[PDB]
Amino acid sequence: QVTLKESGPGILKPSQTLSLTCSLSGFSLRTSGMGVGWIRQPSGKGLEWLAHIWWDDDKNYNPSLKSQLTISKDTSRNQVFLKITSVDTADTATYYCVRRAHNVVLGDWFAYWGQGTLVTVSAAKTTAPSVYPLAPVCTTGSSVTLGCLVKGYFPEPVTLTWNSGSLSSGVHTFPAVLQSGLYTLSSSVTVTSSTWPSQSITCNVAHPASSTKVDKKIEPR
Amino acid sequence: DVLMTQTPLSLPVSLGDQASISCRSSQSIVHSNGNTYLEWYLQKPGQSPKLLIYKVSNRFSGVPDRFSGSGSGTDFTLKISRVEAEDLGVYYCFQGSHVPLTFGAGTKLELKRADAAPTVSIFPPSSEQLTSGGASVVCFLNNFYPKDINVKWKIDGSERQNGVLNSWTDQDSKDSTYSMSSTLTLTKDEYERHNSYTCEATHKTSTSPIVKSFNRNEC
Repeated sequence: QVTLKESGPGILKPSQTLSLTCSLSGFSLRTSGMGVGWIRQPSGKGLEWLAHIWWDDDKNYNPSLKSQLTISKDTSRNQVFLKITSVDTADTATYYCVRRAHNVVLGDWFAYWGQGTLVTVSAAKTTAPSVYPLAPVCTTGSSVTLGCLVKGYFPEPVTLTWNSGSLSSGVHTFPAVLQSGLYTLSSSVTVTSSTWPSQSITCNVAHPASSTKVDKKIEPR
Repeated sequence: DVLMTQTPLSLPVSLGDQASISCRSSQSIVHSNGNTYLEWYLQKPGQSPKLLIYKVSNRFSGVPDRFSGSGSGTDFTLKISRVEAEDLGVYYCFQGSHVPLTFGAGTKLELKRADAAPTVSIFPPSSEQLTSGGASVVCFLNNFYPKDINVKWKIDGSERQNGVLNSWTDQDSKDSTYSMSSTLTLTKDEYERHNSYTCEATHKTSTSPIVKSFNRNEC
């Protein structure tokens, strides 16, 4: 089989120099008409082409970022590299190593994509979240919605459950967003109005990287 | 740059229907060597994109014949004869002719369902957050369809546009609705200075907005 495998640092700070590696197997950087490129994707955003390199050391670059971009290869190890200098939060993305050949026979098309390596550019230190309960406002209806707010954490992820996971339906846990610097996430749980405040409810928020585990009981006002 | 405009950016289908996706380029994507390097990619959630079609209409090995690509010059179309459940995801067109190589923004192949109005819930700052010196007001807008929604925050009857963070869920796989969280984050000082807090949502399912409010002082 032909496999491409991307390795990166996971996390670097702005201004720093990103170094990606693509380790190739099941074909060589050595045939005439052979190439490997880099395409990237921020989360919930599109694909951007970055650079491409050929068997004959010819290189193509995205003009937007030519001053920050250097692409190279090592035909012996079958590897290709990408270096991106003076990175910033905008360069937060998944980076894919893709194969593309100049010739029809070998592959004039991105047929083979690796799984991608996530690269997070952040100045942030490890930071524990604050876990706020969200009680309904001061009734008269069938459903009541409770919420939980997890604010100011780094890195990802937090996990969130309601009553240790024992309450699993009517839940909505939203993707993390950036404020700073730092992540915020929120979750809502909708239960039948007879349930709460009679039967208690608690969001259970873990943030592994700070060793944080917070159980926050939704108290009625 | 060659701009790659996909139409639509959201394609609601029912399984079994015919789906067509338009890609139009701002320049001819014919290379000097005679070939038109127009490609189509499908990205399923949490996977890497896959090649479906190369040079306008060539299906890549193992892509089934329900997919076809057509067109010429600047105007291109991907067509799905009968849409399967496995075909949902984001479809990109791509021109490999001119530097920089460019993708379209992507077209999300999503499920049709009946319209569903949002359940709006608004939540004041916790005491816990306030003892810290910040103040976040939260609005959940859950289980609505279609995805198009306009949410504004109002403080004492007037619109607020700075400090608002938004997060959307993908289409639910069990009921096909969408959901959204909106957080107005203020300083506690600011929160104690104002009284009336409103989150309002205008959704096609009603002529008038869904309004959810609270007054700080009554909490």
